[PDB]
Amino acid sequence: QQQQLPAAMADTFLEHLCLLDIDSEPVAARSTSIIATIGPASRSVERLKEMIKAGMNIARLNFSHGSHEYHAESIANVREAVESFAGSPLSYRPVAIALDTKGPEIRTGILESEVELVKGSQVLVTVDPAFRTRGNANTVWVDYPNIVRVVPVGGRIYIDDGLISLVVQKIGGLVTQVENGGVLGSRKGVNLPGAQVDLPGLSEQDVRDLRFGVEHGVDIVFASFVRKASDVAAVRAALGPEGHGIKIISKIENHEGVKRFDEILEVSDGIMVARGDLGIEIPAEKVFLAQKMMIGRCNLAGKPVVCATQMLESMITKPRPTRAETSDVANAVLDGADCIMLSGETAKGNFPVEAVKMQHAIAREAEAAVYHRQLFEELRRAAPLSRDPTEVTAIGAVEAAFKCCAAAIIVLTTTGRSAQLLSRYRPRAAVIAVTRSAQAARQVHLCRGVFPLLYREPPEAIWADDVDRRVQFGIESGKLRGFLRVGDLVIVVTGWRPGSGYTNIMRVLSI
Amino acid sequence: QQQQLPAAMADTFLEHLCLLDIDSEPVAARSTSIIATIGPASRSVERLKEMIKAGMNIARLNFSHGSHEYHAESIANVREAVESFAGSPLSYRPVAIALDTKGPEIRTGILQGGPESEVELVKGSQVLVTVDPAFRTRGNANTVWVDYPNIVRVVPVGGRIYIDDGLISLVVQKIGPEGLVTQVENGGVLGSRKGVNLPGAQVDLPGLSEQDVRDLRFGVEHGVDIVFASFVRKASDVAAVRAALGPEGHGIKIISKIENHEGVKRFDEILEVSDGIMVARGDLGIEIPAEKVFLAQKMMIGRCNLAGKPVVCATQMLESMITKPRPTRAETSDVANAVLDGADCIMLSGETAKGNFPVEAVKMQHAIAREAEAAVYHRQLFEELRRAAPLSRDPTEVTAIGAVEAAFKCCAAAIIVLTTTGRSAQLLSRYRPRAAVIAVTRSAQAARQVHLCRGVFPLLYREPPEAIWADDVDRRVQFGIESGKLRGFLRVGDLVIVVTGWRPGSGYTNIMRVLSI
Amino acid sequence: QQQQLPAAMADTFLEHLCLLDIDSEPVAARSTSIIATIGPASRSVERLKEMIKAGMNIARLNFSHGSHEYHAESIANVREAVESFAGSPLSYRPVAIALDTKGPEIRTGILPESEVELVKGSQVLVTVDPAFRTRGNANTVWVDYPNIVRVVPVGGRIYIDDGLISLVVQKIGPEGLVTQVENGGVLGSRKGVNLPGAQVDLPGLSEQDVRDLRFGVEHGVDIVFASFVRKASDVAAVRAALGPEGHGIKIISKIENHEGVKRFDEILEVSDGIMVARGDLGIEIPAEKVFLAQKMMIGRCNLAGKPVVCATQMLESMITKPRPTRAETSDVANAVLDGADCIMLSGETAKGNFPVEAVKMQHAIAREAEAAVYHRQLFEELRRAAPLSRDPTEVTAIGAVEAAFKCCAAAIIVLTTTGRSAQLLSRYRPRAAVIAVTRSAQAARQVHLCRGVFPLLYREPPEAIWADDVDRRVQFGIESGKLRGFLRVGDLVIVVTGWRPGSGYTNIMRVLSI
Ligand SMILES: O=C(c1ccc(NS(=O)(=O)c2cccc3cccnc23)cc1)N1CCN(CC2CC2)CC1
Ligand SMILES: O=P(O)(O)OC[C@H]1O[C@](O)(COP(=O)(O)O)[C@@H](O)[C@@H]1O
Ligand SMILES: O=P(O)(O)OC[C@H]1O[C@](O)(COP(=O)(O)O)[C@@H](O)[C@@H]1O
Ligand SMILES: O=P(O)(O)OC[C@H]1O[C@](O)(COP(=O)(O)O)[C@@H](O)[C@@H]1O
Ligand SMILES: [Mg+2]
Ligand SMILES: [Mg+2]
Ligand SMILES: [Mg+2]
Repeated sequence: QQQQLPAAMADTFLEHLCLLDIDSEPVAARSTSIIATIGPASRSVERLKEMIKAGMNIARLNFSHGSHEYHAESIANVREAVESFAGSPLSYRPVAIALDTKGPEIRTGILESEVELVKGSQVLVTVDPAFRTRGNANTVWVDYPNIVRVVPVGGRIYIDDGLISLVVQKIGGLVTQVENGGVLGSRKGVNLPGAQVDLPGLSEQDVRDLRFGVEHGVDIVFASFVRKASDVAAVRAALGPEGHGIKIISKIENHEGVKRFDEILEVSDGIMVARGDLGIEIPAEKVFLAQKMMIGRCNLAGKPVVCATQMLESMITKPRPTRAETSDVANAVLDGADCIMLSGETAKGNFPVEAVKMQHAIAREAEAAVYHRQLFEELRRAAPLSRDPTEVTAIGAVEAAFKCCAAAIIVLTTTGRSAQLLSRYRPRAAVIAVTRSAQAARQVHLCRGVFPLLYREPPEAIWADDVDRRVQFGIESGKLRGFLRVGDLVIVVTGWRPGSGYTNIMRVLSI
Repeated sequence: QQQQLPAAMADTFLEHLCLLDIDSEPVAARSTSIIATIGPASRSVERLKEMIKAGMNIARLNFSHGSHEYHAESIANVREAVESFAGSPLSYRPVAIALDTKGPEIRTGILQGGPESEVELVKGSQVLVTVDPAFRTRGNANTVWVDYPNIVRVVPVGGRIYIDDGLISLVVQKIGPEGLVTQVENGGVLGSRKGVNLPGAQVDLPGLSEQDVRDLRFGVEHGVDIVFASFVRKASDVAAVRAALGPEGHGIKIISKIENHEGVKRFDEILEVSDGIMVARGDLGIEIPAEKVFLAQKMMIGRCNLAGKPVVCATQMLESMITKPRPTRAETSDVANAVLDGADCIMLSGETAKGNFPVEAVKMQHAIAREAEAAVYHRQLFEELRRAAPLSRDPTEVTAIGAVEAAFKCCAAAIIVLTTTGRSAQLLSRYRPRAAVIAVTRSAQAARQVHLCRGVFPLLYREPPEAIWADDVDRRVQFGIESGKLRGFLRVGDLVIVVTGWRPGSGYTNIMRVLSI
Repeated sequence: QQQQLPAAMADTFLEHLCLLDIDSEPVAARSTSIIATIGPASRSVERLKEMIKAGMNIARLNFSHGSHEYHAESIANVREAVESFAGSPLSYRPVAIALDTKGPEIRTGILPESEVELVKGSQVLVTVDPAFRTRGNANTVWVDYPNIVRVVPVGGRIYIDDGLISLVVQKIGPEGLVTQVENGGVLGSRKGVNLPGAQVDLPGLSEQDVRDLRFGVEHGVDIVFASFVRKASDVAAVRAALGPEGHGIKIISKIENHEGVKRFDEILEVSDGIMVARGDLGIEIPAEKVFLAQKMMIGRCNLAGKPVVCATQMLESMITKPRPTRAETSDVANAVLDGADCIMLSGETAKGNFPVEAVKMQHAIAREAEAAVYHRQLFEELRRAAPLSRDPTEVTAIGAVEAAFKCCAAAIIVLTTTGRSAQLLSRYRPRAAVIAVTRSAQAARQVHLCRGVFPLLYREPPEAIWADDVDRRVQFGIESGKLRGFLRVGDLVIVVTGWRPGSGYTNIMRVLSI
């Protein structure tokens, strides 16, 4: 038997693990979405076509660098590559565009010149506007005046990707001692571990970039350095009434964010575990604790969570990943991540397509290895009772799919919500979501197991005929894509009237 | 909060028990069907109307006694009482009729003194069990004749022989050509033609008696809904019952009564070929040690729960109420624990057939069952039935498990299902939803027969089909809604799950819908 | 094959039930203690010897009726029967004596054995006029509780004589409550009255109760079943009446009415244990609800690690018949499965025609039911519900129960002075018998309240070296278990002892082969 089915009906998690079989081949479609970061290695139209075919679902624009015109041509190239497949609607794969904000930052001043900060020496952190350019071996200027007031005596300041460490010995600027020394250049990043950083939820650059995103029709914003619900409120307000339909994924990057996670998740559409900056702000050996916690809570809430950063790092230069990297991707999927991410592996590396292919393969294997027995039971016990017919129908459809080992659940959705409520219970069966909304077809990639199909045909005269035509579009797209076959059982989820919010019908159909 | 919902949301079985509340009042309709035995105390049309109103769901005809004409008048009176309520279709309660077979028997002989004569079997004395036809009418204090010759090859030295409902006990001292020389372990007064039980013995009786063949044909001829097959030891016994019912009685449900050691040990084989099971604790407690009966009961109900087939707990549940208006604490406990064990139906025998408080007995079983149904620990029960039920490609069963899951998700007041044969309602009942399973059907026999499944409330729809089939489906769903509203089980604002099919005819159930009332 | 072990290794409760086997024979000794009510049918020394051999562990004296001299005679006869077996120390069975208090009551008036019939469907006047005190008849009942006329509305029910007679109030007036007989019957003089759903205010201890508790202390009873406990103050009154000399007496609070059920937690907190007194309870609350109350209280008692008693009408038909009904066997078995530490017989042993047979039947059923316990889920839930502890006795106890489960130990042998180490073992419900060796005669009797504790009274003076005396007591437990059939050569046993003499220092678990 395939799909790790021999291990699926185990009575314990230990027995489940013991029964996993490297000869049990994955048969279902890949459910964990792949976010690929755009850069020189992944900007050309032909390369992006290759990456779409490889399995890329979300194109990420890192607004930490690059002009507005650079990102506009990035969007143009991505959209050209995506729409080259629009001529075959039954095979067209929607691809989302995500804007990753530069975010609030603390930077040192200008001293290609560099100076050495020696361990055991005294170094003054100053915010005097006069020191913008006068950096020294014992003097560091920062563009964050209120730094003087948020890092106590005994507090630490991290400079240049955590390579340099300073400990405040005396306050009043902040007189520090070099704990970990090194060579410092100009305008390097500063992190304040354990501190309440008092920067606004959005920088001015962030405001301009978000207006750019709205004007260019991006689907998702990965909001950097989110520490509280008010940061998400600021992002949402800057997006304005024009960007209300855009999904906001809050990036948790520092201690405050992790500790205030509940209030952040409550006001966000989803979460990104930004392990890079997190491993600068908190001890590296603790990052996994953060990851599994956040993923766990996101799974409970039914909201997407993205595991990010250095998943396949070695593939920046070599054609095959390390054993730790394959393990990390598989374990992110097993933790419960809806999406996995590649950064330098696709933006600048020498094997972007190969890295996408690797994440696809690992994710498929790991999704097949999920212990649906206990996972479903715990999601059932923790999700609160609900009188909303969409959620009632969703849990009934997932239960039915598990009962008959359905090849898929085909759901009609306008906004994506019905597919997301199906996915929150983590069915083994693919959730094929037929929609006329192009933006929803792109945004549902954030939810594990949702396979978007964009319907283009004009509405039929009789709504019931239109519903059935969309259902058959789901069937024929699944058949052509090889995931659906004659004789299979499927679960079909629809609603009793037109418009979003009225899903209330579950059907069992044979092909 | 009501319906024992605080105990329903418990994380462990112990906490569930700790959270039960005598002030939490039950809200769902009573789901465990009540079988009442018809007799002198419960034969008049008016009495039967009272018993229907009190909650009787199945009228049981005990063919151990009574002529064909007696049982025909019993059937006519039950049907008159049932149909007196037909004038209000939204409140009409179907009532099933079950034929309980006499079954194969072993009987003693007629005593020498004559029909109205008695002889004393003295504890500690020698008694010859003989099958010589010359002693047929030669019964005395030291010799008992039986109409079952092979007794001499099924009771070895050390075996027990029970006479008159277990009142007399014998242990075989030696075996020989004259018969079994035994000594009286339990003595007593013996009459003529008394019943014999052979505990632990492999009995060779046919599985269906000749009078049984005839009585089953009376059943088919009078349209009985269910047969309680007595003394089933074999798949072959129930197969013989099935053959005797013939092609004309193919729609009649066969409930096999397990009454001795063989049946309990052979249980799976009987269950495989039967529509359901009766735990016949009366004869069982003579055939096996009384202190073991509960084991058999919990085993059998369990397996029936596993198989999705009805199981009936039977006999002496409210025994003291044959003479008293209130039951003993053990009796109420027994009814409640029969519900908790997982029984679909409970039974009354002497309590309704001959007792002085038949209607009150029905009312007490109703009250207790309602409390106990509220006390079910649905979390673990549903999870275990899910884990034990095999995967299925039958759309009716897939729809059933999805509908029950949904009903649990929204605390649905009911699951409304359209069914022709009852099968869709039974597949819902097998997963034991807290929500009532309201089954709308045009089949009067199916409306009667679905009472065997816990939680199925049958409604007989009578209006001819609408011109458009979908309009007819919607009209039957609305009929279910209005019946539930009038009967107090549904109110405005409730959620219900609606289970339908994609085309007319039995076997095409595949649709579940979430609707607000 | 046996002790229902095939069902013991089940993965679900449903599968556990499916795996039960009537051919799987119980092998362990009977762990649920049996309380027998003493009466005319069970007062002679010879009869009591029969009942001890049948399995009686606790003798209950019902002080609702009978003089002090009568109960003294009961005590003397029970003790004579018990000590007649002391000549074989390896087989001697301790037996506890429990005093069941009369409790506060509401009673009808005096009509000696004159009787009147209250006919169903007739009119009956319930009066509290002191002029009608002695004028009871077929249409008039006087009651010694004046406020009855103010707490029973129209439609309210009044039960008379252990619930045998039922009246429903039709009209209320200055003369009293005009009622209709709902359930009729024969009424004697001064019969008990119950007011279901009424808020009745009665003293927590009567004067007769104080004297009866003094009698109990003076005669060395081990347990008091305190009747009609509704709040912690009632058990405090019982404890105070027992006085400084009766500090060692165990208080089992009888829950018999609505208030007791609602205030259960506070009562259990101050009590040694609980009796689900289903007789009065089933009159005080609706009959169809008693099982809820029962399963709740037993559950909480199991949660608390305190003994709980299931009582009344368990084998009622055996008052007149030599065999019980199927419901009665079911009731005993399900009381054991619910988690009761003790089961009880009342009229079945006090006045019925088959007292020894009732004891034997409860013994057989209890053995069968104990084998059918689903220890996997039961142990896991008790472990997760029991608090973490730094007390070495409780730590050792849970370790020893885990060990016994791991090797299917035939017994856990424990040395105990007060019974506490045995009780902490019992709280985790081992399949293995907890064999408790003690020098305390009173503790040997009292530990019968704890399921699975088999008390052995050690009589030999201490050995010179304390470790030798410990080893000798352990070997005494072993040899008693061998002679009584609970232990065989090749069995494994868990042995629980302490590092120094005196109660409270249990801290050692050892694995031994027989
Ligand atoms: O009180 C009960 C009891 C009995 C039946 C009952 N029924 S139930 O519907 O709630 C139910 C739930 C969980 C699994 C089940 C499996 C098959 C049937 N019914 C089940 C719920 C509770 N006990 C069962 C036997 N113990 C004994 C053993 C643990 C020590 C405890 C008592
Ligand atoms: O998941 P959403 O956004 O609530 O969309 C579900 C909706 O889709 C439908 O199935 C189809 O609606 P449309 O015809 O408007 O596309 C509705 O019946 C249902 O309410
Ligand atoms: O429970 P059963 O006997 O399979 O009946 C279920 C059937 O009832 C229906 O809902 C109604 O069918 P009818 O119109 O033929 O009565 C069918 O769609 C479905 O197949
Ligand atoms: O259960 P209890 O009352 O604490 O008794 C346990 C005690 O029994 C013993 O095993 C034996 O003590 P003694 O020698 O004083 O009887 C002690 O080591 C232990 O503290
Ligand atoms: Mg950052
Ligand atoms: Mg029979
Ligand atoms: Mg009492």
